[PDB]
Amino acid sequence: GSSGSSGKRFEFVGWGSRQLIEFLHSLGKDTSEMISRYDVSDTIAKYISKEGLLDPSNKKKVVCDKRLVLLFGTRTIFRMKVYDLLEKHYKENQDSGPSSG
Repeated sequence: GSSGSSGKRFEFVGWGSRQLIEFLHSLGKDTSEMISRYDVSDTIAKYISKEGLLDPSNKKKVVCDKRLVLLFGTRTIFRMKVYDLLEKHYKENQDSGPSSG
Protein backbone atom coordinates (compact mmCIF):
# COMPACT_ATOMS: atom_id res chain seq x y z
CA GLY A 1 0.00 0.00 0.00
CA SER A 2 1.00 3.60 -0.59
CA SER A 3 -1.40 6.52 -0.82
CA GLY A 4 -1.88 10.03 0.50
CA SER A 5 -4.22 10.92 3.35
CA SER A 6 -5.33 14.54 3.27
CA GLY A 7 -3.87 17.90 2.32
CA LYS A 8 -5.15 21.34 3.26
CA ARG A 9 -8.05 20.57 5.57
CA PHE A 10 -11.23 22.55 5.03
CA GLU A 11 -14.78 22.89 6.30
CA PHE A 12 -16.54 19.55 6.54
CA VAL A 13 -15.03 16.34 5.22
CA GLY A 14 -16.35 15.81 1.71
CA TRP A 15 -20.09 16.33 1.41
CA GLY A 16 -21.19 15.57 4.95
CA SER A 17 -19.79 16.61 8.31
CA ARG A 18 -17.15 14.43 9.94
CA GLN A 19 -19.72 13.56 12.58
CA LEU A 20 -21.98 11.95 10.00
CA ILE A 21 -18.99 10.72 8.03
CA GLU A 22 -17.15 9.05 10.88
CA PHE A 23 -20.46 7.62 12.05
CA LEU A 24 -20.95 6.15 8.60
CA HIS A 25 -17.31 5.10 8.48
CA SER A 26 -17.63 3.12 11.69
CA LEU A 27 -20.86 1.43 10.66
CA GLY A 28 -18.83 0.44 7.62
CA LYS A 29 -20.42 2.82 5.14
CA ASP A 30 -18.20 3.76 2.22
CA THR A 31 -18.55 7.53 2.19
CA SER A 32 -17.22 7.62 -1.36
CA GLU A 33 -19.97 9.33 -3.33
CA MET A 34 -22.60 11.62 -1.86
CA ILE A 35 -25.04 9.21 -0.27
CA SER A 36 -28.76 9.87 -0.20
CA ARG A 37 -30.04 11.16 3.12
CA TYR A 38 -32.93 8.71 3.07
CA ASP A 39 -30.30 5.99 2.96
CA VAL A 40 -28.16 7.23 5.82
CA SER A 41 -31.39 7.89 7.69
CA ASP A 42 -32.68 4.43 6.82
CA THR A 43 -29.44 2.94 8.09
CA ILE A 44 -29.81 4.98 11.26
CA ALA A 45 -33.31 3.65 11.83
CA LYS A 46 -31.89 0.16 11.41
CA TYR A 47 -28.83 0.82 13.55
CA ILE A 48 -31.01 2.34 16.25
CA SER A 49 -32.90 -0.94 16.44
CA LYS A 50 -29.93 -3.12 15.60
CA GLU A 51 -28.16 -1.80 18.68
CA GLY A 52 -31.37 -1.19 20.58
CA LEU A 53 -31.41 2.56 21.03
CA LEU A 54 -35.18 2.50 20.65
CA ASP A 55 -37.20 3.61 23.65
CA PRO A 56 -39.56 1.38 25.65
CA SER A 57 -41.81 4.25 26.66
CA ASN A 58 -42.20 4.95 22.97
CA LYS A 59 -40.42 3.17 20.14
CA LYS A 60 -41.47 6.05 17.92
CA LYS A 61 -38.70 7.85 19.76
CA VAL A 62 -34.99 7.10 19.79
CA VAL A 63 -32.66 7.04 22.78
CA CYS A 64 -29.19 8.00 21.64
CA ASP A 65 -26.47 5.83 23.14
CA LYS A 66 -23.19 7.33 21.99
CA ARG A 67 -22.64 7.20 18.25
CA LEU A 68 -25.85 9.15 17.77
CA VAL A 69 -24.68 11.57 20.43
CA LEU A 70 -21.27 12.05 18.87
CA LEU A 71 -23.31 12.56 15.72
CA PHE A 72 -26.17 14.81 16.75
CA GLY A 73 -25.27 15.46 20.37
CA THR A 74 -28.71 14.76 21.78
CA ARG A 75 -29.94 12.13 24.22
CA THR A 76 -33.26 11.42 22.55
CA ILE A 77 -34.65 12.10 19.09
CA PHE A 78 -37.47 11.16 16.75
CA ARG A 79 -36.96 8.23 14.41
CA MET A 80 -38.31 10.69 11.86
CA LYS A 81 -36.30 13.71 12.93
CA VAL A 82 -33.38 11.56 11.84
CA TYR A 83 -33.99 12.72 8.29
CA ASP A 84 -33.91 16.33 9.42
CA LEU A 85 -31.11 15.74 11.90
CA LEU A 86 -29.08 14.69 8.88
CA GLU A 87 -30.52 17.46 6.75
CA LYS A 88 -28.35 19.67 8.93
CA HIS A 89 -25.15 17.65 8.95
CA TYR A 90 -25.18 17.27 5.18
CA LYS A 91 -23.67 20.25 3.41
CA GLU A 92 -24.93 21.72 0.15
CA ASN A 93 -26.57 25.12 0.38
CA GLN A 94 -30.22 24.72 1.26
CA ASP A 95 -32.40 27.61 0.14
CA SER A 96 -35.54 28.07 2.20
CA GLY A 97 -37.70 30.97 3.29
CA PRO A 98 -39.03 33.20 4.23
CA SER A 99 -40.05 31.66 7.53
CA SER A 100 -38.94 28.28 8.83
CA GLY A 101 -41.77 25.97 7.84
